[PDB]
Amino acid sequence: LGGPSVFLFPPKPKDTLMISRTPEVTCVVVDVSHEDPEVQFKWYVDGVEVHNAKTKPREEQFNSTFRVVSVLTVLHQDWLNGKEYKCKVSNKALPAPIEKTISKTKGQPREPQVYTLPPSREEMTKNQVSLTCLVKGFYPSDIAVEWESSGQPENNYKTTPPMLDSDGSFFLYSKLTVDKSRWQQGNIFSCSVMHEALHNRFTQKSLSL
Amino acid sequence: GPSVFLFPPKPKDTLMISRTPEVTCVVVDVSHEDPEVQFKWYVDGVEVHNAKTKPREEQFNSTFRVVSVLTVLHQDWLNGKEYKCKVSNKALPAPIEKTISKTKGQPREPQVYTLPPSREEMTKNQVSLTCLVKGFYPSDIAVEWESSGQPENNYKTTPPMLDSDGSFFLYSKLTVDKSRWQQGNIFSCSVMHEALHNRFTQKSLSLSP
Ligand SMILES: *[C@@H]1O[C@H](CO)[C@@H](O[C@@H]2O[C@H](CO)[C@@H](O[C@@H]3O[C@H](CO)[C@@H](O)[C@H](O)[C@@H]3O)[C@H](O)[C@H]2NC(C)=O)[C@H](O)[C@H]1NC(C)=O
Ligand SMILES: *[C@@H]1O[C@H](CO)[C@@H](O[C@@H]2O[C@H](CO)[C@@H](O[C@@H]3O[C@H](CO)[C@@H](O)[C@H](O)[C@@H]3O)[C@H](O)[C@H]2NC(C)=O)[C@H](O)[C@H]1NC(C)=O
Repeated sequence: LGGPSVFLFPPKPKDTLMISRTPEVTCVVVDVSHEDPEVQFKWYVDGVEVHNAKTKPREEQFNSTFRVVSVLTVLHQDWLNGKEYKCKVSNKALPAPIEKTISKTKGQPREPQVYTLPPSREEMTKNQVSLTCLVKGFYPSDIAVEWESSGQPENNYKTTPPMLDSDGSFFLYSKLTVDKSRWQQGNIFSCSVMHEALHNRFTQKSLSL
Repeated sequence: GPSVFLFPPKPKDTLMISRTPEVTCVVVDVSHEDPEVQFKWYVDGVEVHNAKTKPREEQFNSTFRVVSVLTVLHQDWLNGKEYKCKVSNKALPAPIEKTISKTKGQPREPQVYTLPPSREEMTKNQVSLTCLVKGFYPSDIAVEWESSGQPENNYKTTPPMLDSDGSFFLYSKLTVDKSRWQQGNIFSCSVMHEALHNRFTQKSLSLSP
């Protein structure tokens, strides 16, 4: 019955911030038919057509439709400087082509402030205690947070999604749970944050009794 | 054709004596040709007849929204009774049925901890007071920061997040002028939840060497 639908995805945050990763924008076409699987993708960067996108392997979904996907590698600095990426999709089951445009969220970046907070004394009655990392004042909301100890990632932590604050920046908390004895024995735990507005896109704060 | 949504009561409505909780059966995209909607309601399988239909509302897109509300007893909802709405309309080939109840699972009492601002935050104009609320089930909860009985103007509370033990946690961040912390004013984090004694608890935070 219904024709295809198009969704355009930004790079993953870590891909935009890590030297070792390659960020890409992903143009996804769903509900493509078996009678007309062919999809034309045209790509534009700030309105200028580009030709280095690549089509991923066509994929039949469990519901017997085709998913057709084009990916365009982006330069780290291009994405972070706010370039606009446009995908134009044509298919014979569409009456007209579909255009979508994506870019990094607009707004002046702001550096996260990272504060480690020890467990409350009242939590010391429990088997495990909570080590809290408050990350606030950041913009845009794309960010990565990890808790580590002795250079290894901790097994049991959860990070809230960024939440808009009253000044137009974002904040989050990351809660690390550890056995009480590991806190009491004086081990050092570290909260690591990646964000475009940090120096070298990275900072780390440590916490210990 | 029309679509049917069934909403539970507001969390505060379920926990406050002074409030009346209700379940709301919402029918959208009702036509002008056949605005008539029949509602049947059932409580644990047993038809009831004390629901009320809200005033019909034409929406900005020129469709009708038709809503039936059924009042629920505080104890009935917390004891997990199940509420079914059956909807009939000429533009439906078959009636639509929807059931809703308190989320299944044994309740667990929130643990509430207040965490003072980091010393590293003391060069800022304003400091962050943190309320960690963890280990609670189900996720329905309300949180508020106060001082001298009056609610605070500038706090934000994260949505509940599922933790690794199947309970929820959240943080509530209160922002105050540094001078109000430095001068020893007392702030309080108040939490309402079904598994608290009297459905309420309060924890204070202040600078007090
Ligand atoms: C057949 O199966 C595929 C795979 O499950 C379905 O594809 C999915 O289609 C929905 C839209 O109908 C897409 O939802 C979109 O997701 C994005 C990302 O969260 C969101 O931004 C959009 O607002 C929207 O929710 C979903 O991405 C897509 N999943 C995949 C893997 O491509 C397809 O709809 C099914 N077709 C039929 C007729 O059932
Ligand atoms: C015409 O305007 C009305 C009112 O703006 C639109 O009603 C909305 O319809 C959508 C689904 O079509 C409803 O979304 C649902 O919301 C619930 C709770 O947020 C969610 O659980 C569901 O999965 C879904 O997202 C939405 O509740 C409803 N809004 C209101 C005020 O009733 C309607 O869609 C428009 N109809 C047409 C033909 O344009």
